[PDB]
Amino acid sequence: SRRTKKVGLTGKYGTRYGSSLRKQIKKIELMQHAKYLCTFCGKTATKRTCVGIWKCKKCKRKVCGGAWSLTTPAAVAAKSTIIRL
Amino acid sequence: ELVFGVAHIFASFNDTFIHVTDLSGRETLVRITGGMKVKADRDESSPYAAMMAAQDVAARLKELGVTAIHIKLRASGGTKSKTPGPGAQSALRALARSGLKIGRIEDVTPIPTDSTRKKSGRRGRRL
Amino acid sequence: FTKKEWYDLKAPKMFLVRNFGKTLVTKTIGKKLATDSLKGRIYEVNLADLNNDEDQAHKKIKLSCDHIINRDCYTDFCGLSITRDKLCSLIRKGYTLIEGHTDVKTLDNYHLRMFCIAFTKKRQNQTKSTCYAQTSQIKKIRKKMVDIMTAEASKVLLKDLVKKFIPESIGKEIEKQCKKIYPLQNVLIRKVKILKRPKLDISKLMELHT
Amino acid sequence: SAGDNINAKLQLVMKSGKYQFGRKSCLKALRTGKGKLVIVSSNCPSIQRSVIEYYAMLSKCGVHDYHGDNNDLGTACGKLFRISCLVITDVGDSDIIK
Amino acid sequence: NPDPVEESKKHKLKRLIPTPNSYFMDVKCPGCLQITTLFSHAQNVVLCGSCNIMLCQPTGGKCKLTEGCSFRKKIE
Amino acid sequence: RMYGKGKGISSSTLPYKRKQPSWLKQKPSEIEDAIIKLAKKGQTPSQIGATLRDNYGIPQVKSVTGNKILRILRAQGIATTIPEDLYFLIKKAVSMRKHLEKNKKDKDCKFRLILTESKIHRISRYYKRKKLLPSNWKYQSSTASALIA
Amino acid sequence: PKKRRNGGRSKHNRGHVNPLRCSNCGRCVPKDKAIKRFNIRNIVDTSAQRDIKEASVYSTFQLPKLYIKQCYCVSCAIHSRFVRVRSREQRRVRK
RNA sequence: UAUGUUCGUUA
RNA sequence: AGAGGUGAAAUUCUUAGAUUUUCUGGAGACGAACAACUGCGAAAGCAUUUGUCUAAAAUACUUCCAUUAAUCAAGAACGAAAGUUAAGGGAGUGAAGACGAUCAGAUACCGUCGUAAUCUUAACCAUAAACUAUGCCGACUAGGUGUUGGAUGAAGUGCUUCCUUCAGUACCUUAUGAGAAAUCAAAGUCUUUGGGUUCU
Repeated sequence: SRRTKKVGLTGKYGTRYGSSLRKQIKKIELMQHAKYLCTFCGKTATKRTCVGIWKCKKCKRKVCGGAWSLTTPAAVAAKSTIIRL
Repeated sequence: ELVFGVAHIFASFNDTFIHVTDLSGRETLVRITGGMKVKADRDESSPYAAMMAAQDVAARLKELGVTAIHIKLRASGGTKSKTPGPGAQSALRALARSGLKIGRIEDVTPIPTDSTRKKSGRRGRRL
Repeated sequence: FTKKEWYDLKAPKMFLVRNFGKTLVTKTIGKKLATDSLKGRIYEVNLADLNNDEDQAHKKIKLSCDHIINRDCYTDFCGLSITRDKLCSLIRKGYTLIEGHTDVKTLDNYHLRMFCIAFTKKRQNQTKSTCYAQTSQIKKIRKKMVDIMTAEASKVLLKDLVKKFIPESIGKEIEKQCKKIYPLQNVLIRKVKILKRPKLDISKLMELHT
Repeated sequence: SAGDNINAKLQLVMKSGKYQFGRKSCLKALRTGKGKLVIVSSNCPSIQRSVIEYYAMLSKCGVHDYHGDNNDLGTACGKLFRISCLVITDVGDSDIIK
Repeated sequence: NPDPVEESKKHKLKRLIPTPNSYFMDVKCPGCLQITTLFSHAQNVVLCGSCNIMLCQPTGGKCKLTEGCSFRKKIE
Repeated sequence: RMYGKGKGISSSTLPYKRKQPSWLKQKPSEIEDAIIKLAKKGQTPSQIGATLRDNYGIPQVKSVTGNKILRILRAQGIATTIPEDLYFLIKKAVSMRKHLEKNKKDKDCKFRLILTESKIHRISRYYKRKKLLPSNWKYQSSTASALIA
Repeated sequence: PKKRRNGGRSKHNRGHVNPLRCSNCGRCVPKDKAIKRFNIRNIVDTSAQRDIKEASVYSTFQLPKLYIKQCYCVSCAIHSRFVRVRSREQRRVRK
């Protein structure tokens, strides 16, 4: 059944640290532990290995990404301007 | 021979700048405004102050050799007010009576295509 | 001031007077060469005062100092713009005004940004109040006017482009091409501005002054 | 509406004609020459894509570069798995020939 | 008096007795003498039978047709 | 109009003549074969009727043959498992969802997607109230993309 | 009790109209409600016309006009007498 | 387009 | 040698060159004039160009289905401004605040400055005189002036106008219609009281 009303994955922290701190760390651990879409194989199986490294479990190929998500909006826009030319 | 300057006239419901420069705008010949003509901390926008500002700018231009003037009108700015102040009337009036020749007249008041917020709130000035 | 002295101003050979006025400089004493104090000076000169005709009094040309020899300065085209009073006269309620701009490079490797304006015409038997155009028609008109801009500017040098600014060949052509879609009254190049110019060549400046 | 047209053509092909997806089946089909047209997804690994087009030009068969990846091609074919490679053994009542 | 109304043709569609404003016609291109049926307010491009020539461009209404051809109503 | 405003009385009005037009010397022994060929070549009945009307000059299939086009298409087993309008609404919803997964800020697209999904559910309830849809048909928004078939 | 049928503004088929700012006091006023006067005036009075047109060159020089196009709030327009109070019946007359 | 407040309760 | 600014001033800036003139580069916001008793949108709202994506509506249809519909407690999506959270941005304006004035006082109106905010992204909040103070669907009842978008038919010069019609959107007149009246073509067809429905 539903085990926590709202704390989600931050239930591991119990009552320690502020609720705002726990909520902020939840909002990014959610995307840190997510599985992203591997554009090389098309299977959503790329997970973070270390802080900036993302490896696909299928291709075994790894890319440099954000600290907590496979891509970061700044670099996404940056690449897009280059591709426009 | 007819040598020309450009008289930037600035009338802004306060003092009236009469600023005669060369054609390029740089290298100003004489600027008088209206503050130095009346010593009443006011009346700087008065047509009398503008007339006295112009009828000595004419003398200085005559001494400097400049004999014709291109009038270039300006009304405060893009956010304050678009109509030239009271002294604009007597500015060109006295420039015409001065005896120096007059060429093309243009209104170069800065008109903003934008709408940068003007002073006072959304309720305006209450006085 | 006493230490100042006069200089004469010259205009390119495609105009009429070729001598549009006077400028003055300060002392030439080093390190102020009193010629770098002239170079890069822009003069707003009326077309009426350049060609002795009242018809073109609504246009002013920007002429930029480019070379000093002895006491007379030579200058060159550096942009044009219609006068504020004429522009404000062309705008009336009950009509749609279509504005277009483009960036075009000439064979002389001159980069210009040119802005034209146009308005719709009432024609005769309309017996209505408004000459509003549909947005699709406005878009087509703007595309056509921008195409004409780039077409009759990228095939020429700078000199002949300026030369055709005087008789407004661009405006007549835009009228001719847009008559088929929506009748337009007075359309003219509102403003041409120089974005980038090649490195100065006193040779080429002379081969238009002489 | 640039790729929607071929999506519709491909959907009609699945409805009517007979086809085969997968590297091994595509290679077998156009090695035996039975292939008519070959869709390659934009995601196809480069070595596989190049071997496929070399095979197809040897056997004189057309190759179409699908706009989408192997997920989009998989859905476009009506399946719930990735495709990345498709051969049409015969066109049904589809104008995909031209 | 609404029963014997006679100028209901100029009325809007779905008048006293609803009736389509469209019809069908035959086309004879001079020098072609082709026989084929055409729909007023046609919605897609159409071709001839004897010699292929464009006949009418489909618009929001009765099409533009061609500069020539003898087109005759099919009504009986 | 289900959503929004506007009556929009634009429509097609059938003629009073319920019978086959007298000028039509053609015979209904092959009109159904023609529509069958069209459906096999791949065309939905809504546009089959239109191409029949324009390119064949045989309006009102119901008048040429005493049966309607989807009915005879079913009688030949051609008709698809998902009807015309339900399938078109599904396709539109799929396109909207594909646009939305890229543009999360399109509130207007989100609103229209909700509206078209409501229409999908209403129409689906009707069609499975008739036996024209299996009782377990649901329109999963996750699987609709490939559900088009 | 509903002084005016149009509510003192000219908004229909519309939900929101972007405001402009009064030329006199600077108060925010909806554009469809503001009192707008396109003011086309001579640069100077007729006497200064007469004097400039003789002290000028070209012997035909025409004085440029001034296009101001002011917009005022209701209070400023009434105070500056751009609009009168008007009687109840004449309130409906607009031209 | 400077400033200019107030008027005890009842009948 | 003053400039700002005002009802008049002062605070403020200013020989270290203010304001003013001209040019170049950067920055953020905004998108005038056109621009309307005009358009679009469920409402909030939406105005520089171009491209892509997406949706809607009207019109036309001898195209398809055939009652699939109307309104809806619960529930859901969106929901100005302000406000909150986190990064960025930060010109102009500017709740707070600080001065200068005005006044009997003035913590206000006026002026100089100015923090938050205003802008972007990602989340909240769920409220406005969120107003046509007028719920939604349907039918009927009248003339005229307009105007927006289609469609039909007809004619000065392939172009341009008129007629009819549908769908918007206003306005004016009229009521032996209504209303307490203001007023209302819906707020009418209500003691001659009942088309359906929700909310208060």
